[PDB]
Amino acid sequence: XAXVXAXV
Amino acid sequence: XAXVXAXV
DNA sequence: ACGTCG
DNA sequence: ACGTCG
Ligand SMILES: *C(=O)c1cnc2ccccc2n1
Ligand SMILES: *C(=O)c1cnc2ccccc2n1
Ligand SMILES: *C(=O)c1cnc2ccccc2n1
Ligand SMILES: *C(=O)c1cnc2ccccc2n1
Ligand SMILES: [K+]
Ligand SMILES: [Mn+2]
Ligand SMILES: [Mn+2]
Repeated sequence: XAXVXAXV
Repeated sequence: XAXVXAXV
C-alpha cells in the first residue's frame, strides 16, 4: 500500500 | 530509494 | 498484493 | 557515494 518504488 | 543523485 | 535511478 | 514500505 505504501508507494515509495512500487505503489500497490 | 535513497536520494544521494536520483531520488526514487 | 510490490518495485525503482542519476 | 545510495537505498525506499504499508
Ligand atoms: C501495502 O500496504 C502493502 C503491504 N504489503 C504488501 C506485500 C506485498 C505486496 C504489496 C504489499 N503492499
Ligand atoms: C520500490 O521499488 C521498493 C523496493 N523495495 C523496497 C523495500 C523496502 C521498502 C521499500 C521498497 N521499495
Ligand atoms: C532505493 O532504495 C533503490 C534501490 N535500488 C535501486 C535500483 C535501481 C534503481 C533505483 C533503485 N533505488
Ligand atoms: C546520483 O546521481 C548517483 C549516481 N551514482 C551513484 C552511485 C553510488 C551511490 C550514489 C550514486 N548517486
Ligand atoms: K513515489
Ligand atoms: Mn522486490
Ligand atoms: Mn543497492
